[PDB]
Amino acid sequence: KILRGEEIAEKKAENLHGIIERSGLEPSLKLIQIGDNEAASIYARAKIRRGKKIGIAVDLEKYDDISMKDLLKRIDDLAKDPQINGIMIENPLPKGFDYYEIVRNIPYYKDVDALSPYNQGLIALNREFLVPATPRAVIDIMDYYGYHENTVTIVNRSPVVGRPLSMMLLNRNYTVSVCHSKTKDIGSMTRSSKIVVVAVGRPGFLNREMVTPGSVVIDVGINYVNDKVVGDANFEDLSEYVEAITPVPGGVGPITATNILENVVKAAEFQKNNL
Amino acid sequence: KILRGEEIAEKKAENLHGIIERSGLEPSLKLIQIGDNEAASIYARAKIRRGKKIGIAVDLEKYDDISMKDLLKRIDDLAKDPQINGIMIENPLPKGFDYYEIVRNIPYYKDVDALSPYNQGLIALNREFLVPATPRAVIDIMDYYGYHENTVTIVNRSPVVGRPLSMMLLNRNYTVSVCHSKTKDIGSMTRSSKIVVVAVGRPGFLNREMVTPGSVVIDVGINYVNDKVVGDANFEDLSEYVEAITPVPGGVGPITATNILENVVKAAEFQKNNL
Repeated sequence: KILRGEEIAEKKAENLHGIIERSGLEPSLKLIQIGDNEAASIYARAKIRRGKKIGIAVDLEKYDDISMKDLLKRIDDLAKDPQINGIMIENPLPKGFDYYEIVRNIPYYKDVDALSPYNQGLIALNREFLVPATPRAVIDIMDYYGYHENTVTIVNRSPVVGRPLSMMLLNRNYTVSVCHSKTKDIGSMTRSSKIVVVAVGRPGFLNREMVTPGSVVIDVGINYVNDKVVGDANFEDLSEYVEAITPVPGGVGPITATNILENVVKAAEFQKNNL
Repeated sequence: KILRGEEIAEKKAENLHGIIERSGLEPSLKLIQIGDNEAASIYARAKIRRGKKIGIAVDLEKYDDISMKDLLKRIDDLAKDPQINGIMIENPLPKGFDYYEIVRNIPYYKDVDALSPYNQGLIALNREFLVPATPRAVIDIMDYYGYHENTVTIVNRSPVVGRPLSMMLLNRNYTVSVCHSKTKDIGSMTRSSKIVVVAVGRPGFLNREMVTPGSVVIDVGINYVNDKVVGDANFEDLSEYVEAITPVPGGVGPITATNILENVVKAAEFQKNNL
């Protein structure tokens, strides 16, 4: 009933270690950060920290200011270095820089954030290669707690969560509904699904009206309100009422960094097998 | 009441002509058929003919027998020729031949069928460039007959229909449910949406029990029964009940070949400017 993530991250990180030591890989991950955004920084350092434990060399390159032309050149150079298995740009970026523009210059087999068109399309086609970390984290919760072949309603249609997630849930036989700010009756869809995945960035959005007693809630929202991080679900309204709910922090959060590192291992292992 | 695609294809065909004149393109499409399949030849010849009417040069190459590794060569050969704007391989292929893996070797900006990873990924990212013909035809009829921003239930999860179509509908603000053979209660989902799209390839699948009077049925199924062709829906049974319904043949069918041609036009415009 409390869907925690850290124990799932620990298991994933153990077998990643195992997979590295086993097949001799020495995966390398480059992280590019522009600006000094504080969420990005914690996320970067978490990937360095778990990387150092798993056996993954993770390096951050911070730039106070960098031009498009320079940044594209840097990425192109990392792209060509066979010593670099994964490349990732941290978010958010400053205005004028389109993430999706930059990211398609990273070979799909190095694209560990897995948001480029090629990885997204491989998911659509049901031939997952690299898959993005939050959607992955959603399914990890479901795999590890025992939810299969259910109706799922996703509240979110962005390319980072909602869309790749619906394609990953279809690959695994779930029945899927996506709704969003243009759905006129969200409550109706969320109450009729076994699972609700919520990501609207809106504290208290998912309350008792939006779910039934059978429901399982996976809260992918991250809101910073009066000095604390909080999800999109009303945890205290819901915990006495739903079947299961991921807390925030402590739900899908702890898994994300490890899922990026999981893509780095897959990237490095495809490069070894295929060049 | 009755949602016909012929008028839509002619209006689209004229636009294609307008767009071809106004930029002096000579769009050029290659088609490849392996085998003697009846529906594939019908489809190929439709694109040739509608092509002529329109200003697009479409040329078909048949092969009684081709070696996988010469095919890859001729495809790479059509790729490097800047005089070919569009490449399409006709379905079905022989046993053992993987369509998706041949198609990866067409550059995405020539991939008029639009089922390769890169093009699927662009749909997901709401950056539509070339889109597959059937899902475009669905969105053509919805548009032409005035069904905008609705709830839609898709019964189908294949990369050729349900998957791109779910992403294209979400790009246009529809609320979207995808269900399939592992869904427990299909009718419960089909009844709760204003629009129902079916492509399960089972005659009389969709009947009164699975829709309501408010419903709009778009029938993408193509089945053979008594030699004739029939959809997935019970046309006789639904049309004094449902609000509007596509006939089969005559619904989405008539627009398909022209949607491939629209892709070739778009392919040519893109190439003109990018190279």
